[PDB]
Amino acid sequence: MVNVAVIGAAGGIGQSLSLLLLRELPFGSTLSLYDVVGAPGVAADLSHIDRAGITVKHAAGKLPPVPRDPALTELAEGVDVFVIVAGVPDDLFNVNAGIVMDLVLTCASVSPNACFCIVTNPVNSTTPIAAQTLRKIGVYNKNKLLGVSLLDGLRATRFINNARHPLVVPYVPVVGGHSDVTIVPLYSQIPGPLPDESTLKEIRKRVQVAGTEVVKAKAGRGSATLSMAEAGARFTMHVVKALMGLDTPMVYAYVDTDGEHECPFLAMPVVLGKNGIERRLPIGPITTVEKEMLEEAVGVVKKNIAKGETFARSKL
Amino acid sequence: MVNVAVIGAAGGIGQSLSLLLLRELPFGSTLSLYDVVGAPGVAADLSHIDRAGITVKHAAGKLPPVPRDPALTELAEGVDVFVIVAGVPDDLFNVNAGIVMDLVLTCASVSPNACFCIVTNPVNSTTPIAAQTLRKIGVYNKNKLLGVSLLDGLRATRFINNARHPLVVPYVPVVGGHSDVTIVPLYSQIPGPLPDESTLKEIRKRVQVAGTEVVKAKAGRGSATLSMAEAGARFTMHVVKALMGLDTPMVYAYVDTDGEHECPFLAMPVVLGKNGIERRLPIGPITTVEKEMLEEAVGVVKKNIAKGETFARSKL
Amino acid sequence: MVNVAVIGAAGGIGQSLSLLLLRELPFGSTLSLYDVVGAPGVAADLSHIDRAGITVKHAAGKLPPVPRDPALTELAEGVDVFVIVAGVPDDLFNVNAGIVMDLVLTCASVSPNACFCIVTNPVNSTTPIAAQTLRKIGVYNKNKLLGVSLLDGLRATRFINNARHPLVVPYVPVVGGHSDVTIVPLYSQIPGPLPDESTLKEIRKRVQVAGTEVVKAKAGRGSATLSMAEAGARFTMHVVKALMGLDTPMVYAYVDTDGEHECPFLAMPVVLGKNGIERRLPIGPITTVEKEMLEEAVGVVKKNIAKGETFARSKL
Amino acid sequence: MVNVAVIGAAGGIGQSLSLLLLRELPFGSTLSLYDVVGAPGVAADLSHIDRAGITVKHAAGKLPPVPRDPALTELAEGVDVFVIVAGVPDDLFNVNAGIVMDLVLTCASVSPNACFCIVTNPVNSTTPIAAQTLRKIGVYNKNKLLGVSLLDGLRATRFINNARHPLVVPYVPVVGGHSDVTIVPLYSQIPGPLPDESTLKEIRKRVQVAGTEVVKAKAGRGSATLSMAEAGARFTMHVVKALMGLDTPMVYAYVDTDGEHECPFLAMPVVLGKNGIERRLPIGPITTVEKEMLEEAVGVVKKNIAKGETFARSKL
Amino acid sequence: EWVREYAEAQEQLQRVQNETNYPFEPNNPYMYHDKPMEEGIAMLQLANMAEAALAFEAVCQKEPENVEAWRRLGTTQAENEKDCLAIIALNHARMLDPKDIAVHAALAVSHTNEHNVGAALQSLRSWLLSQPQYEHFAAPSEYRDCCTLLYAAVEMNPNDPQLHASLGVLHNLSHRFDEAAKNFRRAVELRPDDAHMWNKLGATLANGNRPQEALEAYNRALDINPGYVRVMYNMAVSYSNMAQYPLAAKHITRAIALQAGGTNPQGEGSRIATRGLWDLLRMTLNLMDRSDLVEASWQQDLT
Amino acid sequence: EKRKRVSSAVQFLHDSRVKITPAANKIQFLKSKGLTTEEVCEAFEKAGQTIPLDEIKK
Repeated sequence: MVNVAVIGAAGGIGQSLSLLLLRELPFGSTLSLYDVVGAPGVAADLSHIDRAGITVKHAAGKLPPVPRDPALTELAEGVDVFVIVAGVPDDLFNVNAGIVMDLVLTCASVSPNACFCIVTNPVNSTTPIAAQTLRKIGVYNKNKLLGVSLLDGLRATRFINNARHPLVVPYVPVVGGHSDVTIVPLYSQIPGPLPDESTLKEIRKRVQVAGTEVVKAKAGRGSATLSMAEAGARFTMHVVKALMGLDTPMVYAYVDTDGEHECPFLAMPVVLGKNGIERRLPIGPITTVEKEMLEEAVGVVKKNIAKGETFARSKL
Repeated sequence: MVNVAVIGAAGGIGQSLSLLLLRELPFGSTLSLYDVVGAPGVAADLSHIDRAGITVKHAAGKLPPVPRDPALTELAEGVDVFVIVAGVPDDLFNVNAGIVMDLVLTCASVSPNACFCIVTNPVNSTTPIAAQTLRKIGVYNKNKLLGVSLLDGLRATRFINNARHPLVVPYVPVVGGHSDVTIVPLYSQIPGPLPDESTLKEIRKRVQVAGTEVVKAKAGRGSATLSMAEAGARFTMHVVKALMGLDTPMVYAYVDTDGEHECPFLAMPVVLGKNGIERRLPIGPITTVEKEMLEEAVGVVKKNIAKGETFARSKL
Repeated sequence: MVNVAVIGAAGGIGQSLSLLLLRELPFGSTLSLYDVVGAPGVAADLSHIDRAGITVKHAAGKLPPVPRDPALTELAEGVDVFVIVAGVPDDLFNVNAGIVMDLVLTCASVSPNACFCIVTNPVNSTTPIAAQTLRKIGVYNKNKLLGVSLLDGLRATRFINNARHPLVVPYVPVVGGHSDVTIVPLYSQIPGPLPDESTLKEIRKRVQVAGTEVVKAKAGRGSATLSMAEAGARFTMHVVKALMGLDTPMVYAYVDTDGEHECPFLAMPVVLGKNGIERRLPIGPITTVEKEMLEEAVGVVKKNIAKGETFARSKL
Repeated sequence: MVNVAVIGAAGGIGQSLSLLLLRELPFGSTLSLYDVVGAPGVAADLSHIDRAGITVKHAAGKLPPVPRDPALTELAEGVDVFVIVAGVPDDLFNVNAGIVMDLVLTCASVSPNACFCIVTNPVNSTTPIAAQTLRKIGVYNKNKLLGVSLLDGLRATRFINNARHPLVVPYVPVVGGHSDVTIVPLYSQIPGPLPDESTLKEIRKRVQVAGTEVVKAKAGRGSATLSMAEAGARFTMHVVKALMGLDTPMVYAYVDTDGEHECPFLAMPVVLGKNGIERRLPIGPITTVEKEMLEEAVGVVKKNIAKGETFARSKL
Repeated sequence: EWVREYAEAQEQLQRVQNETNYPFEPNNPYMYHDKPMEEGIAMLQLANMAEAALAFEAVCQKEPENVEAWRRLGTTQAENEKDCLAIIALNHARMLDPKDIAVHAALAVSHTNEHNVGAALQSLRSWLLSQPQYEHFAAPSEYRDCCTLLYAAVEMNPNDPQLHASLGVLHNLSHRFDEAAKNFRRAVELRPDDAHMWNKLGATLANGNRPQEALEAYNRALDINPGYVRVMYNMAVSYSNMAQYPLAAKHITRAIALQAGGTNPQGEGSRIATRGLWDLLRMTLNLMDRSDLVEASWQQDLT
Repeated sequence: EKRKRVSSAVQFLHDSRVKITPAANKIQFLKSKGLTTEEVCEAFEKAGQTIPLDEIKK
């Protein structure tokens, strides 16, 4: 049996993520839900679906947030995977960093052997904060902390398939980070002939900036909610199936480089199974333009990591 | 290829329904989205998913609603299925009646050969109104108008499977209507032994009262929106597969009884095909207790039909 | 990890069964093959297919069979399910009864906690022989011996779906035995209106006689071989998924009635679980014609059981 | 709908191929079977399966072989795809060539627009023969004649996967011809780190001598038949799906190069669509070792084309 | 009444064609001479093969139910390249009376060129069982059931070569090419001076992939007598797979041109038989990058 | 003399009992009567059923 817990299940991302995760989880598994407001309502109506072999649990926190909430302490016993999607919709960084710290501290104090998947933004700065918190507790494991950066691959695949038609590829490698100039799509590594460099330039720029055109489409009133939910659900299913012994997939994730690279954290290919990360793989051959892009990407990612650790250090 | 249009795609149910429908539709289909507010952002969000072979279209209406909207007139050309899921979140009927009438009148004047699936809540009263609206134009086809009531069957299956575990059944037949006293599940028609009659009465009451269970948990702030999205998507996929010639499924829906019952509209089993409804089936043998409940259900649904047809005529 | 061994893999039925089983087995499972002649060739053939996560093993016996083959005592270690499908193409009974009991005696002395699925042709008489053999060594478990009867249900479903159209049903209950006059389909227990009794009893007769139809078509040069492979593969997959904890299916099989029927062995519905049979279900309501058929079937099933037990008692 | 015909369905490969095709074909399609001996028995056996929406048809050939058999002239009406798999169980070429000429002549005269898939060995020589036969009657279409070479791709993928485990790729490109020295696996075009050259060339050598490995294990009494059936069914499903508009896949097949390579026939990547081949793709970059291997292979492939296109029999 | 004799001659054509649908060719010049057989038997030796067939054909108008006429017609029409048009004549020769061993051998050969194994073995068996001294896995019956009675017919009467010819034909149809050659070799040892077996020796070597052997046999055959277009066709086939296409085409054309040397060359209906030979011209002449010539190959008038 | 042959040929060709048959048969018949190529032309011409001289000859 696997027990999967969604933290922040009543939000805009969380509702769709829970709905998608309920439909795909294997027979005999459990789903745990938590939030500070609205958890009972979402847990009531997901429990009316006729899917057999699945158990649904829930907990609710005190509406004015309380650090180390006992309700979350009781729900976190026996969990295998944690999905942290509790972000509030540098004030954003200040607000979200403390939430991530508190939630990881509460969850890792009762089930230290679980896997942590971090969806709340900005990933580049929040993954090092979770690492610092876990090291403070004394239960850090480099092979079980993951940052989810699969939406950029989805966008890159969509745009290149729209360009070359009919010629479909199932995925595109993406390396670097998960924000603007730090995203580097490697189109030279996909099968088949490619369009002119002048159009690949525009496609790459579109990939790096795609997050802003959805905000502009909504007239500044919101952001993407459905594509992030789908990316999170797919990555969670990869982790679950690998952990049950039913696969050994190869994925791209923002992880600890462990001396494989000069940058402490980077998005890179890995193969995981049965214990988390199994092997971390080299990036591979790249052209001159991609090398130039990756230089600047790494230069910025180092600063993001530094700021995250600077914030983390100040809290005892 | 098929073209499926979701009307009211930016609501609470519409967004989840569109998300599920994008992942399920066959290769080479089209998905159209319309709403008075928020459609462009929903369309932009969904267009970044890496699903190949599907095209996404959108149109936006006037912020203050305008009858016979010119944009909806242009989006309605070439559509094969209309999913009517617009509705304000007996004013709850008197407000939605005008919305349904206007939407159906606008859509049917452009493509009268499409199927119409009504998901707006007062199903027992809104399905007749659409029928009279289509009749006023001269394009009514009794085999191509369906009301969606699968959520009752989902709830009945879920509740029965929990009591007889590990004995599992895939579906439960439900007839009658779609509101409170008009819902009748037929547990005598499923295989395997059953619990005592004192437990079956409680289970039957739960199915009829389950709608108010979710509202109570939400403290009056809302209702069920993930379960309804699930039901609507699952029904629309049946319709699509039947139209394309890839199946002939047996379903329960709120349809027009073609002289086969004393009640003009009722929820009953049918078989779908390339032209809509291909055959209507009888309800079958039932117990004494189920017969005495069917009598009351029919009595109520007749009044509901009369109310629905009362001002569909002699107004607008 | 689950290990399933096919005994008699180089025969006409065994080869298609092994091919179908390789395609559907879960990730991370083993497939073991054994035969007196031709095992290494089939093992080499199947090893070249690109299925990932599957291991293939094989063993070969002496060209002139010998009791207690030392290769089968080696291949049999660590097996979870045995598929006994060996058997030469009343002398047929006299030879197959001697083959089956020796094969069972060799396998059960090494791994007594496995499941035994009997596919040898005269099931009604060979399933009791295995029970006596297991009793002699002293490791009989009545919840872990099954005789395969799915082919009758396949035929009964096919013929009725051909009669009624378009109106499809997924399965049909069949009870009694697995030979000619002992087959009893229960058409009164499926949904939907039925044809009139005159043609319904013709369909019932065809279901009982369908075995001799294929032999005539082959001009006496063989029998049905692909249909039995289909039935065996489907049943083995049910057993595997139930055993791994990924399901709890309901099936019809020739099993031991542990006191809830007068006949010691019969074909009846059951629920499968992690330890074999979890629950035994009653036959249920039936009409008068079906009652008359069942009453005649039972009398000859008991004589078949007595014949098999007399043979086993004489031999052991 | 589609109508698919298997020519030579009662052979060792043919009936396993038919069994696999029966359970994979889409709802609402026809399966046709032909052979000079044994077709009625195979057709009777397969029609007892409970597959809904599929109709099985057959024709029996003349017991003493006769050219332009009237039975095959009537079964060939309305067919969309022809799978030619008949063959003997330069002595082999001298007979398979004569079989293929007559089969294609009879089939192509009544349904000229069908697609032809050649499975009879040797494809290097029997594909040009079919091209010449179609040219003689004036109905040749270069976009609808395909030679099946998926088996060595399956072998290459299988052999590389269990050397790098855990590291799984779904496929491996193979170009050149379809026998021994003429097939070249391009391992430099798959993702991930790769073994050293001494190991990699041992792996490359094994792929092109794998046919002898199976026959040696069978003691010379037969060849591989299950792997060929698997490959043939998998290739046929791609063509069926592409014709209906439900996909547009990229595959490697032995086709006419249409002047894009100096060799008249070669194995190359192509994109399939609604009316045959839609796009022919270049081989792409390769290393020096692979370039030398391809230089060696093309010289033999040309000699095989010449042998195929100059076939003629001497009048005693 | 000048028309009176033309009328009856026209009737004789269709009155006999109905009972035997052999397409007797219109535009035949022997049909109004008095002794066509006597000159047809001479034309067969001194002059072109292709214009003795018309004389033997004209005999059948004046005289049905004459066995020699159909014997000769069916034999010579297959010494030319018209096999399909010879089978139906030998069948009528049999229908007249089944006892003639000179007809069964021509059936035994003419069916192997069309892969009619059943007819081939039927006629090959009856050939032997007609003589009064032979009294009483390809196929687990029907084949060795024949070869075993041939192996019962060689411990005696050891050296008549028309028997070794039957063994050669039997082994040819079962693809035993590497031992048919020696059977025909022994036959040729025992009677050297007829082309009709040199051709069959060469044809077996050609199929055994020894095309460098076959040409000598064909140059024996085309030296014992010219006009034997079968061996010219076989020479073209042998050159084709020796890759000498520029020479193969010029053997093909002197086959095709010689087959039709008569004044007022052709009528109708028989041309379907020649349409099998042009395809070997097209198949070679569609190598060597010859454009704008395969179109005429599709109709007539050579090169 | 020859005029008898030519006139007989004409009255032969101008008859429905004979028209429908192929010309190639009628030429071969007429040749036997002492009518040469030249005179066959004379006959086809006078009947109004012209054929080229070389096509008769060839």
